[PDB]
Amino acid sequence: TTTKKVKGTVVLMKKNVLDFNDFNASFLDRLHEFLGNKITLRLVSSDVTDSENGSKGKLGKAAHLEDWITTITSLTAGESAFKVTFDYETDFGYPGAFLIRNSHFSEFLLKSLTLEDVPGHGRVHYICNSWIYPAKHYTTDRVFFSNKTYLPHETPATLLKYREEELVSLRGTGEGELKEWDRVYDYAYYNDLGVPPKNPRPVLGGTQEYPYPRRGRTGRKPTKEDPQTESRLPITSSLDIYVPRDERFGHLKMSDFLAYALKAIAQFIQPALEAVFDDTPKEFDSFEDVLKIYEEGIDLPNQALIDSIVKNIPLEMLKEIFRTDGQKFLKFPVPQVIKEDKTAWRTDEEFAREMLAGLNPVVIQLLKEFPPKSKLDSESYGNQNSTITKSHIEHNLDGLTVEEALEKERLFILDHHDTLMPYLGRVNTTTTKTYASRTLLFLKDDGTLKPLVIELSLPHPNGDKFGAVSEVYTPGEGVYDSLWQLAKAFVGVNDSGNHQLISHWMQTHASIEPFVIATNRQLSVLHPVFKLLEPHFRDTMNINALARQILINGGGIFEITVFPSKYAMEMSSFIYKNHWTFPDQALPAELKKRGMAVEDPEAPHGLRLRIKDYPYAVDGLEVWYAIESWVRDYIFLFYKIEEDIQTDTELQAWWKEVREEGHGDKKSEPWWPKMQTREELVESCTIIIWVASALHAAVNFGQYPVAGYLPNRPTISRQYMPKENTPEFEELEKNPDKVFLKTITAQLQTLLGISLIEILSTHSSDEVYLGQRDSKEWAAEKEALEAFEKFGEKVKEIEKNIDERNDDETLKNRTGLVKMPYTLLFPSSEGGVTGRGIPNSVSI
Repeated sequence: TTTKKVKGTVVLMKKNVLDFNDFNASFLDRLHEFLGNKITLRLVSSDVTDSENGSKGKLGKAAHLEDWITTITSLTAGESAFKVTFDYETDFGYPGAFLIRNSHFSEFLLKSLTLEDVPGHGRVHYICNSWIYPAKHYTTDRVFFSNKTYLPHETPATLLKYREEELVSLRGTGEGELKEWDRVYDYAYYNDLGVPPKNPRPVLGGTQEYPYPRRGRTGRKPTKEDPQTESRLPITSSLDIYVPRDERFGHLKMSDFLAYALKAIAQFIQPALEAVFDDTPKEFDSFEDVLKIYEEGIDLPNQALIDSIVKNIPLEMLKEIFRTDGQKFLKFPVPQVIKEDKTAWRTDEEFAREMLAGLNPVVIQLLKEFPPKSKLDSESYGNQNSTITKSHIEHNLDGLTVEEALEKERLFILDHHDTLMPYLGRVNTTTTKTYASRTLLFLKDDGTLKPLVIELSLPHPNGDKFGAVSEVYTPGEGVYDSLWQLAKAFVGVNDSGNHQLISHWMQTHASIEPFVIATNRQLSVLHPVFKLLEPHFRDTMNINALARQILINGGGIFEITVFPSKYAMEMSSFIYKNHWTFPDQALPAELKKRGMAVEDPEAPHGLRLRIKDYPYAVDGLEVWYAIESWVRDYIFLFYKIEEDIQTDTELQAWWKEVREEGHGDKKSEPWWPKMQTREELVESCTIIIWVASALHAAVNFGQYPVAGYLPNRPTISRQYMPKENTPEFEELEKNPDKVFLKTITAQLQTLLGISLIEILSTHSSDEVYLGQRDSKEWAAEKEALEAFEKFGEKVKEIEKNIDERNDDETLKNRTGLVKMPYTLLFPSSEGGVTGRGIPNSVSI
């Protein structure tokens, strides 16, 4: 065996680089430190076996990093590359894997390895994106595999054991408290949410009464009072809640710590706002007092208190939150809904449109009974069918009789009654006062909807058991017009509450997480199905741990700013239990579910829209089919016959734990796909990429554009509708615009909410969007890298059809009377709150 040398390249990001402090060229040096005996790497062999090691497969001799090399890249993103030379034998074979030991003081992030001129194989790339902690914190050396993509029965025999050990290692032991360096993926209920001494909450998951998807296990110690509940970190705690060390990264520039701006908001702005507005409340006497937050900001009673707030928050971030300029400390940008017409939102035309091209455009339904009936249990909830009468809308319909209209597929309903009512008696005791709403719309011949009637139901006053007492409002001349504007604000509260909790949180943030856990636990990094979904999981877990820490915990920011309050989280379980199923998250079936589309063969996809112009749908369906078309190309590169799926040890494992643990509170539902055949894999993977990419997008990055102006999309309502011959009714005639700002959200919670959905709408510099990947070599099968180039170019095409339909004045619903083109499904985007773009993942 004449040893022959092979030249290597290891890339790695130093820890300083990704820490909060701003990255400068300064951060590279002291590079020699990684150099020396300190960092060890050994190859492992696919072809030949080291008898001695195990039947694992042979280990080459150890290398070390020799000298650094500097690249145009080294400067940008601060990867620092090193040199390394491998004494490589001719009888070694392909180096499927490599082994690393870190003997340095601090952890570094190892992006990559490249071997050049390996004999007989040319170039081999290894993509590992792992924090490497000093060898002290591990019981055995980290191992990374080559980019080659393998099924469980095409994996080399000498790497099977390396493949199976990392898996066992990943799942962990299911016990103990997980640590900083622990890459352990596991399941736990949502019980870290509440503090029993102050603001306790029920556990979510494990019970028929509160089923809920699972979250990554932390294993913190249980409380002294309740052994159901985990102990929470203090708000005044610098450190943050566990996620696997490879689900958390830095960013180069502190601005891109959207994660910590929120920590900043909870920690610093909120306590201050509580102080300021505590000594003296103020109320928005009028709408231009509102428009004072986007013109001169709002003054704080003294610069002394902000010594604190500016002081603890990095400026670049502050700017992301707030505007420094002008004479006012609290200033925000002009939202898009309010950029070109300040008063186009009090119109029924925008109110109806937003249902289709809005922030929360997934709720509208097609109505097929009149007066509408409710699906609630007759015997426990009373008579809940609508109090609307044929008369109320009958005139409004352009001469059709209602039954003609229903027959004509032209009456549409936005139903918030059923979800809300059971909790309304409880919700209403809290700071909020509200109603459950049905809003009926009529589709005029030109493709727009007009609202007809709003019914506002309150639970029966003798208790839930006996019914609901409802009061219907409709468009009218005079003060009665003033009521109609309030009825539109109480549907806003119902809606934006359904948006945050169900649309954004339950559907995307909380329901995704069970998959990222199951994928890493049961699918090797080598797996083809792993490489397809792992871009759509990035950073999901890190930000969800945060929500638990500051957003959805008892006393959390969501509870403060959303109408359910204390009962807010608890409801999303009730909604999950009753209405969430996996196959319905598929865009076409969810459409067919609300009856917004049907199967028609001479239709572009076998799907026809009931409203031809529905932006969320017409852009989304292009996207949905684009992804399906790419999951399809890719699943049939590795699964050639259908029994390759039946016999994938891991896939079958991956899908069994998805159902009996991750969503195990719906474990016994019949609608779960079996996974025996390839199509079920093509159609279930495409669901997961859809929910993580465009579904989260179409509802996350519109928040500041449309709801950034509080009046357009109220969060909370403080009062019931004024009863007649009441002083307040007198007031409505005199200052109906105040009764608006009295009924809806108070200042304190508006400056929370704006600033909260501002950070949430921001796009990072970091962010990667749909059709892109972190590096262009993520697999060594070239037919997989053209299937994905063809996906990216079919995503560029969708970006052009979108931009031809906003310039197209034929479709009214798209621009609307605010002149705000529907860009919530424009794939590509650039940094900041840009009101467009589809990240790969649920990153915020």
